[PDB]
Amino acid sequence: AVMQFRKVCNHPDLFERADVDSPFSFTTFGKTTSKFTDLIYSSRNPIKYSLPRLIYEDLILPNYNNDVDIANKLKNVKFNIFNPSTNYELCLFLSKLTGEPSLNEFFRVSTTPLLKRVIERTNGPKNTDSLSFKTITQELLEVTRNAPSEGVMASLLNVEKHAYEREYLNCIQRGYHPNVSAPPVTIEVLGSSHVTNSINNELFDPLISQALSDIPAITQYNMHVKKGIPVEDFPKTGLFPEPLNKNFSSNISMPSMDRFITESAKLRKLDELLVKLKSEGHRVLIYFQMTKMMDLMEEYLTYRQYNHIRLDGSSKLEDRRDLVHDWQTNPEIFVFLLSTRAGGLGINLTAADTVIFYDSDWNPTIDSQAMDRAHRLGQTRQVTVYRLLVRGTIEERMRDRAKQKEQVQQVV
Amino acid sequence: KSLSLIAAHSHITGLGLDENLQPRPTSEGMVGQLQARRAAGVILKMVQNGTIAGRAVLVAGPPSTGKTALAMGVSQSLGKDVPFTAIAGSEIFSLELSKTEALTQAFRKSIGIKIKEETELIEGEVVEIQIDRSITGGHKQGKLTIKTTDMETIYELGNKMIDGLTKEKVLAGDVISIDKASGKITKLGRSFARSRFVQCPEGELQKRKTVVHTVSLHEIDVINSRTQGFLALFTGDTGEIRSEVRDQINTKVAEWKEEGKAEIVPGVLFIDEVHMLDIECFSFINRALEDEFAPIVMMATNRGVSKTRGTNYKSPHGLPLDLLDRSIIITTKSYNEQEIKTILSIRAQEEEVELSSDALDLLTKTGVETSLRYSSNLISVAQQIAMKRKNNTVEVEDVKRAYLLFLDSARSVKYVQENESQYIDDQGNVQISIAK
Amino acid sequence: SLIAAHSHITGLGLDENLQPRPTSEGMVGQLQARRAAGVILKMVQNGTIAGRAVLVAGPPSTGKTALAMGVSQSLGKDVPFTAIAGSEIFSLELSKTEALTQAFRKSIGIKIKEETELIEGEVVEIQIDRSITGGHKQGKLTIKTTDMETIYELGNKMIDGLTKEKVLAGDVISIDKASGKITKLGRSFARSRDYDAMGADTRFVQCPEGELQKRKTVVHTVSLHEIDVINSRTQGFLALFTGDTGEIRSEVRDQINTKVAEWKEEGKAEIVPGVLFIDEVHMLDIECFSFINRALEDEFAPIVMMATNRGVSKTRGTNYKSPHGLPLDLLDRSIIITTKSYNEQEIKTILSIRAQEEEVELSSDALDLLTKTGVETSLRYSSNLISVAQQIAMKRKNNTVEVEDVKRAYLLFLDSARSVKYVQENESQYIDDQGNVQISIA
Amino acid sequence: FVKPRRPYNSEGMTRILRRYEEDLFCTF
Amino acid sequence: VTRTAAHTHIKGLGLDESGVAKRVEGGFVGQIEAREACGVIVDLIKAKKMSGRAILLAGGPSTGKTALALAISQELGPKVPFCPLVGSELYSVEVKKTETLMENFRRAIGLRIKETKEVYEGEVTELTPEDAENPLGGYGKTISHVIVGLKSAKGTKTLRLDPTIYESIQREKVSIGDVIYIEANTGAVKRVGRSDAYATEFDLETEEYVPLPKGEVHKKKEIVQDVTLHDLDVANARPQGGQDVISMMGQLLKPKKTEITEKLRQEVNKVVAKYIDQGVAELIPGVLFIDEVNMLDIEIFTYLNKALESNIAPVVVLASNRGMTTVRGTEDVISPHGVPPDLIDRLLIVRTLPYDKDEIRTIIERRATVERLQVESSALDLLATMGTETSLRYALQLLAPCGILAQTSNRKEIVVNDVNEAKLLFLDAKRSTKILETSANYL
Amino acid sequence: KETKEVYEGEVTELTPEDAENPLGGYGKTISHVIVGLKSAKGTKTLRLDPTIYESIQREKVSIGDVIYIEANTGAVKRVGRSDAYATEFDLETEEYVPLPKGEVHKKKEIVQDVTLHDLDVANARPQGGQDV
Ligand SMILES: Nc1ncnc2c1ncn2[C@@H]1O[C@H](COP(=O)(O)OP(=O)(O)O)[C@@H](O)[C@H]1O
Ligand SMILES: Nc1ncnc2c1ncn2[C@@H]1O[C@H](COP(=O)(O)OP(=O)(O)O)[C@@H](O)[C@H]1O
Ligand SMILES: Nc1ncnc2c1ncn2[C@@H]1O[C@H](COP(=O)(O)OP(=O)(O)O)[C@@H](O)[C@H]1O
Repeated sequence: AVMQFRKVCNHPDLFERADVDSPFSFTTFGKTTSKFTDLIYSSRNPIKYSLPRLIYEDLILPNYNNDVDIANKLKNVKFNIFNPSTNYELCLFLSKLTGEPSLNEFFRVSTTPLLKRVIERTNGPKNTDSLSFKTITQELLEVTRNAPSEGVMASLLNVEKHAYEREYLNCIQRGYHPNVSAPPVTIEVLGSSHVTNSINNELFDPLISQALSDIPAITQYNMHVKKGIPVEDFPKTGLFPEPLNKNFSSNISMPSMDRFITESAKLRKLDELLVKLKSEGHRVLIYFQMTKMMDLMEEYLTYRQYNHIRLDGSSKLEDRRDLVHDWQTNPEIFVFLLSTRAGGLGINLTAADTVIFYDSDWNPTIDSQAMDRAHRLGQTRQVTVYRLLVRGTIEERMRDRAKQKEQVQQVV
Repeated sequence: KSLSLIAAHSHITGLGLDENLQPRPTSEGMVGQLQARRAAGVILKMVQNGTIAGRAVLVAGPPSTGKTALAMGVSQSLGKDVPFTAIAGSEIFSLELSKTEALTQAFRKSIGIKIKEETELIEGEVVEIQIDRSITGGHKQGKLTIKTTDMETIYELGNKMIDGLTKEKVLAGDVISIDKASGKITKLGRSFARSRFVQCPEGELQKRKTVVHTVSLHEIDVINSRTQGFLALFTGDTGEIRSEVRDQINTKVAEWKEEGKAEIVPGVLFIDEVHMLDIECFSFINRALEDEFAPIVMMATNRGVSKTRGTNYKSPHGLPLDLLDRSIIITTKSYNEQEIKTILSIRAQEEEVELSSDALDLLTKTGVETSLRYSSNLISVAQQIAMKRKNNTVEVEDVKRAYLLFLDSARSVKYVQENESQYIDDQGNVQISIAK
Repeated sequence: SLIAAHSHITGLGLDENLQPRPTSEGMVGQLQARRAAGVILKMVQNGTIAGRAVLVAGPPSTGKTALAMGVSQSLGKDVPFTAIAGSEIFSLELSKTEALTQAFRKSIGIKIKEETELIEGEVVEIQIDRSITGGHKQGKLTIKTTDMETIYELGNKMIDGLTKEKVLAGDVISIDKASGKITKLGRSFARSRDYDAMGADTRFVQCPEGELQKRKTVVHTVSLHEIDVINSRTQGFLALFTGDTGEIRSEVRDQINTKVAEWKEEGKAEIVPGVLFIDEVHMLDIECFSFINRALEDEFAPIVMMATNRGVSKTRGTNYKSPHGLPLDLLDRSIIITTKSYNEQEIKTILSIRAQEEEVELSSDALDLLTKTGVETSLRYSSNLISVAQQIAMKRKNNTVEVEDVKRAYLLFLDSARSVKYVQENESQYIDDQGNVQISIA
Repeated sequence: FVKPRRPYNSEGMTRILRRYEEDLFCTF
Repeated sequence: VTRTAAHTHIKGLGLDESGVAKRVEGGFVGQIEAREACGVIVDLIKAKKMSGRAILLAGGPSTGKTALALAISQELGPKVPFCPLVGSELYSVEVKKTETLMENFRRAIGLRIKETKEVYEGEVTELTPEDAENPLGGYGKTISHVIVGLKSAKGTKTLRLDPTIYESIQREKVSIGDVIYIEANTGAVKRVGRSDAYATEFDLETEEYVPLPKGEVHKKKEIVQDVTLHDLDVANARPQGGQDVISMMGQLLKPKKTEITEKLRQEVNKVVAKYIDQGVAELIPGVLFIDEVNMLDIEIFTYLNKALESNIAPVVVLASNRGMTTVRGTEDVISPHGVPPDLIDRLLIVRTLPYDKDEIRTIIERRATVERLQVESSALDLLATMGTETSLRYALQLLAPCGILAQTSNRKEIVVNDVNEAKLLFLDAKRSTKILETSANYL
Repeated sequence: KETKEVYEGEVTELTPEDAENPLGGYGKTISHVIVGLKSAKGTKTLRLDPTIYESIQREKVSIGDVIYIEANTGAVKRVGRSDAYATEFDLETEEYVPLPKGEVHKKKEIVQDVTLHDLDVANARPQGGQDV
């Protein structure tokens, strides 16, 4: 019970570790119950809409006993009012109106899906003798494309860009992720293979999925040069909207190490003193009691990119000659991680004056020999011993028990 | 299956009737209302025969006297694979659907199409999986050793089945079900092996089983509508399905019925609190009950000679006389002290609340003197008083403590009328100052 | 930008002891109201408590919105002041409670501290590698000072900012790392063989000296509503300007409340409470008031100032009359400031301040006539007569508004009472409530 | 010690150079 | 130091283990019977066996109904989902009020899910696509597979990726030297940041430098999640999370409230019941609090009558301050508290009593303690008499101007003169009404 | 008011010049782009940026087309073939714009009158982008 209070005094995540903050995956996927590894997109919704084969084979699919194809042709081609074979006057009228140089374009536009028509559209030229001219703000918008800064008309139409750059919005952190993420509901028709191909073609349409992604660069080089395919013959790609930050690109949130630091008060005060100690151009030693505190401080110093090495009783006897020699010779070493009884006995630490005590309040005889590793001859400056812990906590009882032992061993 | 612990009508497991359509005094969680239960059994047999469509049934009576209980008994005694749409009066006032379109969708959700089809399934425990790959992976060899408790076999797999086995990773000892046509492979879990958990399948491997589907006419209406797909059954943005799709679905269902490919399963549309509809909805109900594919509509109301919505006059049950012409009315009656005591005993034994005789008598007295639902709600809130003093059985003083703690309608109305200055009136005048 | 109705007010005109001077900072008189507004201003600047409703009640043409504008001007920068009308809640794409929630959360600012790095130097070499379709862009930037030289790595946004306001390997640029902003400070090398394509008239600056990369700490304030709209969908920044944020779900709001509390705990950001000003608050339904009664009890609620000029009028959405058009639930949790009418002297110096704001030179007799006609009629009519009399005086080519210019402006332009008398004397010529008119004169 | 640089991979990608005296555009 | 706004002096109901309320505990003064009734309701919610149990808090203005509901929410804890609501919030312009009420009903029922995640994570070492034989065949993607080399701490792996997984790989801009996080449940890929094994100070993007992830590349981790039924309903209704075309286009369209069908809710209930049956999910019913319940019209009241009999409905708490007021949307029916008698019959009304002078005085004293203002006894007695004369809230909201007026005189305590000057500067409803009657121009 | 340095006219030549030391692994490492623009009462050859060649080949500028070059943005923009090249094909789509007047390089002082609502509309919807 005492050591649990000691290990909530130093860092709260010694019980459970903060993990990924991701949406709940409402998905029955392919999970393993245990030279390369094949991972395939196998995500399916747990909700299944079971449909009979009779509806799909008598109402959606065309067969000999229904008129799906006949009525589809009769509605879309034979009685279409944009057909040039039967409505050439309307096609000529609309061609004069819009300036489109093809009179079959109105038939092609009306018989294509809206997303597909968005994707396949290219900026073709229009004739001047037409009634579809350019209104003034379209002109301005199309004028201010690659116009540089310090131009009046470019900056007048870059209000959102100036608000994005002025408000420092590309380094902000994402604060909201959805609670549940789910795929679309899987429709199954048991005993039919046409429905699986149709569902796979609708869900994973190659033109639509290609437009929401991009070809790799080496693949683009291969088809452009080694296969001779021209650039305009490429599939249209890269139509996915660019997100705000790198944080807003995904709904998975990694454990932020700033949140790791700020939930422990001792680590927060240690960081806020270590910044000015590093600005002073110094060298510091920190002593610990548990190996998990050493590991968490190693993970903290990886964010701080401080030149640090760790000394512990779990390490072998050979390399204890080498970290001490490097500490005494090169000055770029900054942080020395020690245990109490690992480095406090006879270790030459004359290049140290600043020793820090993270939670070492165990025994006054063993604590008092710990800065004695650094409090020795050859020291060239003022020695300051730092001792930090949290108030109104078990350490209060541990510290005045140590002070009672200090008074007992000094009186006796 | 689809578990939820305690509800208001969870004790009702159907109408309590014998083989001769006569109601027992206490059966299936239903006591009292013998003529109403007999009439509801007659309506249940009208639904079960399935030869008569578009009949309006009105359940009218005093509030808290066996109206929604009768509909829940009808729905529980109906059995599954028969549709039972239970909508409210205010549920049809949509912002992207008209009232007639929402009423048509609620009408057509209650007519089912019964279709039986046969399918081929391969279900068993995987012994060993052996895929041989190449460097490019274009051509692959496969060996699937699968077994049931009665059989063992080994299969040569094509490239598509090898790809469908690497996707949704199957290991040794997994129990899987394979559809040969669609290629869907479902992992049922792992077999019983220590070195989630599902029993190994028995009997044949290549099985021929019959699945039974019941698809409502609204689902075929949504699917056959080319504007929106089948996802509108879940998103709910169907958006005013045109009448030509409805006529095509009706003609195709009449085609399938004559050839024996499908069956008609009529159900019940229960419009609870039907007085909230307007005169336009009432006239659409009037002309929607004379159609072939129309369910048997049950309407419940407690209004008595009230103002019809969308009109300026007063009509019986809140419904105009032409709608009442098309309806046969079931009348529910008030309860005596023994029926109220039996309802309270059933509701107490449903919520696992142990009652003493004196507490039951006190609850019966305050049920016949205030309301039945007040005494039903007092039981669960007095059991917490019983366990707050570490006692199992609810005594009389626990019911008295719950009575003084929680007010009924009459005591609250009296306390409001005695202290009318402390509350906001119709004119918005209140006094907050306790002085003067 | 232009000369508005309250453009002469810059602050409240209060000393260090919150006592109003008789004429200071463009606000004259109303000493009880101005002292009360100074108490409101100090309570907002203290920022300890939240969700206090303030009511500024009084007759028309008195200085209620003038007091609110003085409070907003004494608020200073970086404090969110939301000034809305009563009619802006009623929207076809937002509900009334959602519009009120957005108006509430526009008045709570989050002051976020950021750690950035500034890179300013002379560009040596630019290598930009792009795919054939121009989608994937990457490359290296070699930028130097008079002391240092570093080769950085570029991304897509960095290259996009590089090819805009294009730098030609010898232009001194400045790169804000956290904001991603490039400012071309000028051209230093002044290359002899320039391409004859662009207008090469760039400013000549020297190569900067010292550290190439300098750390900096910057501070910006983002309101809670902007964070809600940004986190609501994948294109929320464009919806911040088009207003196409239709009924943001409550899960976003509570998660952003938790995230803002976590930022306050981490010391990254601090909460700056502001003022929501609802002008003409009597033009709100009782649904809006019932939502406001619970929205004031939240922790993330601003200090709400409401202004209304109605007496015991009918509350909107109901059939009864209430004081100031507000129900007694809202009036219970509101703190009412009463504004009083003006005498001759206060009206005279208000007109003098409006004349010196409009750069109009009045004579003393013209100011006396304007004071008399602002006593007989309302104050706003005599204030509006000033610019008209100024234009009349400039029509006769003298830069001083005499008495006769004010007389001509009084004759040409009517007040309320004279127009009412002219209508009531000639009721046959105007269309009445029954739609009857006499167009014919014979 | 000293960390090495990240591996720069530009394979099959068009190259643009801007030097002090002259520019390049290495297309395909 | 902190921020207090009309509340947060209340930390709970202030009960003992026997359910008996003390006088001044938990920041609550008085209302012994109402607090004991709310404690019994809290025990009923903690029993987690009921559905549709609805109570009504009845009393005048400024008597502690919303305070009691917030105390219930504080006593239940943060694990129980609490959905505070206002009666005017149900009127939406995107969807009908029926759907908004059912959405708030489903928002109050939450569940704890122990979810396992299959995770591929590590540092990207290689990225080599394999081109197809015919890229312009019209059907089929440009590439066939992509080989991804992932290296973690103590282990390495190579993965041959599907093109659909490579779409989510490329969309987060993954390059060589990036620490990534592939979630096999949804196909979602999170780019953690640049690896710190290479150089750091040569970037121009303020990127995050992340060390090597410990353990194997392929992982299975159990994550405890807390979702509500409405979250699952809006996830299935607007499907985002897959790598298919509909999931990608779902994130880009404008989010709109739709009428969630009964079929989808029944399917979600079936899957949640299955999750409970395997034992990885635990159902946590919660509280839906609808303050100012008098502002619902008869349509929402009738649908509330229907929806209280559902088997999944939460515990509903209502509050009103009307005596005998006609229900909105109707013309003739006079009903108590603005609530029709059919809903009243299913309710359990809890009466909230007004306060005396001493209760008002100690409420003022405790709110001055929480607001960190010092008051003397004469000023406290003046504020108590002032609160009994006008209202409790006007004396409550005059504490902060009194503190401001004390701070402007360079004093810490609040005296009689500060209360007198705050009385003179700021007016209540009654004095402003008396100004309104005695005026010619409408004030 | 705005000041624009504008090059315009019929393209007489289009020679993307190579470098003295081309880099391996590529093709036609362009050192500069030489264009020849002819107009009324004058013609002038230009030495353009190498990056303008990708805009020329993206906008499909050929020999004999009339283009529109502004100074600081690059941004080639053809308006059509000249009227001197209108009688070599019997059937064709593109219109034949006349040969432009004035010098090839000119400074024109333009004056633009736009309301504030035009700026709000043009800033509310974004610039013409490449997203769905
Ligand atoms: N015959 C009965 N058996 C059991 N419970 C009943 C019976 N009649 C009414 N109840 C109870 O009375 C309550 C009110 O139901 P009911 O009167 O059917 O609906 P409504 O109140 O809408 O008219 C229900 O909770 C039900 O449990
Ligand atoms: N004390 C004052 N200081 C400055 N201007 C004032 C003052 N009082 C009134 N005004 C002027 O009179 C008008 C006051 O009307 P308004 O701002 O609508 O408030 P209210 O509606 O409360 O009368 C404003 O145009 C303002 O310029
Ligand atoms: N018994 C009590 N003890 C302490 N404070 C109370 C008590 N009752 C009410 N209050 C305070 O008085 C105010 C009353 O507001 P509120 O309860 O929201 O309105 P209503 O009483 O109409 O529900 C609250 O801010 C609350 O802090």
